[PDB]
Amino acid sequence: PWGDELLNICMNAKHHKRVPSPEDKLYEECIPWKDNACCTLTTSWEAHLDVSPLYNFSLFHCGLLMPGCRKHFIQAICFYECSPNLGPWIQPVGERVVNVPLCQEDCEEWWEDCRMSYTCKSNWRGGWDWSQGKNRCPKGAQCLPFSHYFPTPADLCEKTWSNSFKASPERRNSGRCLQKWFEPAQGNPNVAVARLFASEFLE
Amino acid sequence: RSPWCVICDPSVVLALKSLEKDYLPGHLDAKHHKAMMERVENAVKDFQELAYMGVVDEATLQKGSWSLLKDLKRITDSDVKGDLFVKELFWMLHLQKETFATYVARFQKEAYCPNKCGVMLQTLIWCKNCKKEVHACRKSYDCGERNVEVPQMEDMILDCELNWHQASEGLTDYSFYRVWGNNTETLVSKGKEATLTKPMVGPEDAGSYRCELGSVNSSPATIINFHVTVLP
Ligand SMILES: *[C@@H]1O[C@H](CO)[C@@H](O)[C@H](O)[C@H]1NC(C)=O
Ligand SMILES: *[C@@H]1O[C@H](CO)[C@@H](O)[C@H](O)[C@H]1NC(C)=O
Ligand SMILES: [Cl-]
Repeated sequence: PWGDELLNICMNAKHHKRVPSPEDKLYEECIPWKDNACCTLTTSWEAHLDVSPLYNFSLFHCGLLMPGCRKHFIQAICFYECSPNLGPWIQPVGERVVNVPLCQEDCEEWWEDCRMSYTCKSNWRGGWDWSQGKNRCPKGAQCLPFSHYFPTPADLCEKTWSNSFKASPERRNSGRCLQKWFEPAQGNPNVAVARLFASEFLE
Repeated sequence: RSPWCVICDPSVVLALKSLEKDYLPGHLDAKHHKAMMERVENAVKDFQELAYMGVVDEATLQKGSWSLLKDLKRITDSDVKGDLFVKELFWMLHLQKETFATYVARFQKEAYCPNKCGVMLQTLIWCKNCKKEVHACRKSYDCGERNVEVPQMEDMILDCELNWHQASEGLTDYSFYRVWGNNTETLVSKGKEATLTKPMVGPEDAGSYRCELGSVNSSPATIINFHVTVLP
């Protein structure tokens, strides 16, 4: 009836904690998940590194991102790595996550703040020149503003992370979409969203 | 295709406007002005001499710009005209770009994120759009342990200062903790003092201490652990 099997769990990917539990300390942008996290301190710290050892994927491939843009990408990582409220969207590839609905604000602000930064492809899931150990832009792929390769917020949310996320038309506090970041003061707005979807009442 | 970072300097852009409006009428056929300037603007909007991150610091920008403007004035003061002028100019721009490439490469190897541990915040200028913002240089979670032995009855100095803290932006306060064996802590000082002095030490002052340099951001910029031994 309610999908409690699917609540308060962590996906089986190589970095993730097997089970969620509180942490004394998490680095910067992953602080909102202190209460109950699927990331260790080390994971949280690693999320903020240039060419994070978590993925060996370079964001600076078209040069260094504006800090505001970088912040969004890091938060995405914090969320992916730390959230105990993704059960309903977990699927096998040894697991991943598919079409987690990010609230419209999250995708819009992310898009907004990355407009000035630069990239070379619109589908980051593959098709990279991988020769150095880390991805670089393939021959003939021009570095241009994000708004060129990601004309909409939806493009950005969905294609950078290989359909791990879906751009929901629902707005924050609807009860029907998740925030990739939230102020620790405010309490976690995604717990109830997870519950709802776990239930037989929503798919 | 990326700009020659030197246009981020206002004095440079104004010097280029002054060249167009003040110098070209007296030193070049009117027919040639528009093409000349399109040509100049192309030389400046593309910088081929450069792993280039697209950023620069104010010092590096200034050095390049100063050099450039100095040489540019050399040309205008010489009062040179026509072919002579055109060819000297572009030849100059070429050589300037090579010189500036050096300043950049030096900046990347020596001044970009010089911290060897922790997190330094430093202001950079993005060449692609002349936007100037603060970048985080993250090197390591820790800055490592210090093992310290103190003669009994002498003063213990714990130094939390690093080479780069003076340079970093967005720093607040050095907090010092005692770390007890029972998994708890106590804050003992918190201020602009980069050191902690405990005078005339006794055996009870041995053990673990931690320093945290605070940041305007949500996490600390430097963490150093001291392990203190007292010689009885
Ligand atoms: C990323 O690259 C490093 C360094 O070459 C490699 O040893 C490591 O296996 C990779 N890390 C992960 C988590 O896959
Ligand atoms: C824990 O440790 C210290 C030193 O071992 C002791 O003095 C203190 O009473 C303990 N603190 C608390 C709050 O229990
Ligand atoms: Cl969450």
